[PDB]
Amino acid sequence: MTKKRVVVTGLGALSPLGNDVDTSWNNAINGVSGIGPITRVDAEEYPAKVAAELKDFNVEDYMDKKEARKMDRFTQYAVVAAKMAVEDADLNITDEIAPRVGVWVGSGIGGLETLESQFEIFLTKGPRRVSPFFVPMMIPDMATGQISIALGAKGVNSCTVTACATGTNSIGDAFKVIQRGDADVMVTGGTEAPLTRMSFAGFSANKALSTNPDPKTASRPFDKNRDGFVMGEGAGIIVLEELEHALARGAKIYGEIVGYGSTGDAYHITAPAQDGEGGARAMQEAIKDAGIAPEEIDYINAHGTSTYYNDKYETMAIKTVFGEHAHKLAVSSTKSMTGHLLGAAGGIEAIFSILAIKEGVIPPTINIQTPDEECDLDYVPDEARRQELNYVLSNSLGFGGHNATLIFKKYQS
Amino acid sequence: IQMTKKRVVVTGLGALSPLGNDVDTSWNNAINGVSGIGPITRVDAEEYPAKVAAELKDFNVEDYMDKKEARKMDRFTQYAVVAAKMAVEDADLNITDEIAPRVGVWVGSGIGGLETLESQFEIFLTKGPRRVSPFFVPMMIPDMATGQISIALGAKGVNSCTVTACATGTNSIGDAFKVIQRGDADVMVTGGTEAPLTRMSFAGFSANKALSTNPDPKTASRPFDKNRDGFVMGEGAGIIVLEELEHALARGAKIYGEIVGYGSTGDAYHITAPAQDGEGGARAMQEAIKDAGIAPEEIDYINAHGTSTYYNDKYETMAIKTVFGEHAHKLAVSSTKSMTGHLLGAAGGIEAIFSILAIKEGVIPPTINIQTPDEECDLDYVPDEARRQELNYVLSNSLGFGGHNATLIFKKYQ
Ligand SMILES: C/C=C/C/C=C/CCC(=O)[C@H]1O[C@H]1C(N)=O
Ligand SMILES: C/C=C/C/C=C/CCC(=O)[C@H]1O[C@H]1C(N)=O
Ligand SMILES: [K+]
Ligand SMILES: [K+]
Ligand SMILES: [K+]
Ligand SMILES: [K+]
Repeated sequence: MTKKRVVVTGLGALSPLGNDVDTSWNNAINGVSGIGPITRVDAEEYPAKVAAELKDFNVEDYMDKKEARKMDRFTQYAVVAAKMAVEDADLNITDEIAPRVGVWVGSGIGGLETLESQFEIFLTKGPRRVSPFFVPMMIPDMATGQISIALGAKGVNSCTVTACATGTNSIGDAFKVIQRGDADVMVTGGTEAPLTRMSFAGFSANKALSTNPDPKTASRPFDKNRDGFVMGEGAGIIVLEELEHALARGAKIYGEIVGYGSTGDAYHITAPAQDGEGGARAMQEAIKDAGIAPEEIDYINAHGTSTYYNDKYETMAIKTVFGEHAHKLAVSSTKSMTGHLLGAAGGIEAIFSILAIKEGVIPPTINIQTPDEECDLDYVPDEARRQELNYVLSNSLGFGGHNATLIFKKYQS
Repeated sequence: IQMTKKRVVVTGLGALSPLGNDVDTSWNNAINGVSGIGPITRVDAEEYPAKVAAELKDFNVEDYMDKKEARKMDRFTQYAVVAAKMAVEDADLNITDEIAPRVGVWVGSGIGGLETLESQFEIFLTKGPRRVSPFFVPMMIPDMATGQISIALGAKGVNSCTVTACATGTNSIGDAFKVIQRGDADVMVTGGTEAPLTRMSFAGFSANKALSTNPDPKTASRPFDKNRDGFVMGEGAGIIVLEELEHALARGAKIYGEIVGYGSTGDAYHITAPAQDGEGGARAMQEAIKDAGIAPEEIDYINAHGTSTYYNDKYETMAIKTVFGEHAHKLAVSSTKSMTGHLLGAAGGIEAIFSILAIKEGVIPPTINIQTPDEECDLDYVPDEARRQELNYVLSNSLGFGGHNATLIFKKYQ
């Protein structure tokens, strides 16, 4: 059998930059920051003072209150974003095509807020007052579960959990499902609602978070004075579709997914391998998968978390893979604006990568004020660039040494 | 534009289960109808309606690693690392700098480090966030089993963690199977791990009435029995080494069997309740049969999901009839959860191992504890006693919350 071509036919998102794709994207290409003071928890207890939160998100605008009450925020975001994506796709999921429409959405930690609140009930009211809905509300695969129920999607059904690589791995895995002919449509991406007491406690404890109290400068990928990531929340979901299936229904096509790379550092639980060698290998695997030369890559949407090690090592990995071309292509980290959505990062960044191609605009890295000699590539500082793009690469890396890369291409017949 | 299709064989097995702290012990107990269920000891069960569980017996992690290393791993990760090392040793696989990028790891867990989360959050509440460990986040996340296995083995290839509730172990193995099939790794260390015997897990599964409240360990787990009343929770890890065939042959590997089919569907029905008549499960079995390119009649033995809840065993029986027709009464079905309890995310891992060994050894493990026939569950559940038989194809089912259905098909290797 021949490999199927896989195109992107719908986009859905909730992010700190907007409660839909258009607003999120429009804010991104105008260098708008989604970072502000923490409100979701009490910032007094942590060295971190800022976060990238959804603004003005009222879940009841999208579903009944009683339905939302049986969903952790991570699931709420996923269901809202998935429905948005399917509506954008104008896909009618009938009984006839339901077994060929699947869902592959990941989350890095799933319903942590629900776990915390229920454990507190356990401690104060006793185990017999834990909710009958606790288990399904907490497990990370309930985003996929609830999405499939909301959509009537009966096909291949999964959830990848790979830390900060989650959103990228999930999309790549869905891509492979369609390539091998096991689904015609996959609703896929990542979702995360990690703004909780234990998440702030945990990422403070290992010094991962920026302790910069100024929301204007906290997230500054590649900057000499970067000091950690700024945590965000949301979901980025796309509809992937087999090409002939898309054409036959007159689907709109944003672009094509053509390459996916997955490697492991096998080095350390949290620290990236020296020189970003594992990330270099993942990019090389994605490039070989797409059947292109490295020079064909026009823009890299970096993982670019604003930690010391990540941005330095990702720069090294890019130089290793692209050689002289590393100084010719454009790189940017949109985490400068959205913050780090953890398991949802790969999802929103896939959306930005796809729209960069569709609209011919490279979103900038904001907040670079002090150049770092070790991070000397072209990070598209401050201002978006209008440019025709043919190929875009997006990286995600995670704890556990996960490296994941996707390559997107401008759709040509 | 060519779609690569490699053959994928099983070259190593490793396990910790309530039936033993290795594969040989677990397997020999299974074919002898031995129960791994007893009183709960891991937590104080006075405040839960459930009184029995399937725990590892005499598992001391310090027998496998230094205490200092164990203290940086949640039990779910301990089990995964120990089982994975056993699987790689069984495979006699030497991972070097040279083949490292072609060796990957795909181990799932349903919930990951829940005990760590409970203990660290109680510390947060009682002592404050400064007392939360720098190791809390990596210790808790489900993919740390894959991460720690990767680090221990030096495996640098395709790397992932599927989390699909009670389908987790089966999905993980199928996903690893597809990686090798499409040419993206030569070896995958894959399976499921779970350490769900915790205060919140017992509280949660009591609150939704999933657990059996039967206080008698002799009858608590009784899949397909008229008086079944919920599952008995267990723990452990089942890990296997999948390998591309020519690679396995080149290094002189021993081959237990071949993986040939994988089916994944969603009910799209309810967050916890299975779809009417197990229709989604039937579709997953049908997809796996199609993937394997065989007729339903070629299946000799089904290792059922068989959790001992009313609805699972009833609907799984219906699904089997739907898929196999008259052949449903000709093949053998059994649930080894009658002996192991329900290992949740690790269930598909240990059950994959039992399915593979059933083929290699030509022995079908029984369903124990069936005393009262249920008119609705009237298939051949291989009751009480193992059955010696030459098997060519075995199918293993898993189903989970979120409406996940996953099926694997294994084949005898020439
Ligand atoms: C509370 C956890 C939510 C999801 C967890 C993600 C793992 C942490 C990461 O991978 C982030 O450390 C950042 C990175 N390596 O990009
Ligand atoms: C609290 C621990 C969660 C880890 C595993 C969750 C799986 C939930 C399920 O799918 C189980 O209900 C059993 C089943 N459907 O077989
Ligand atoms: K920091
Ligand atoms: K990226
Ligand atoms: K029950
Ligand atoms: K099974």
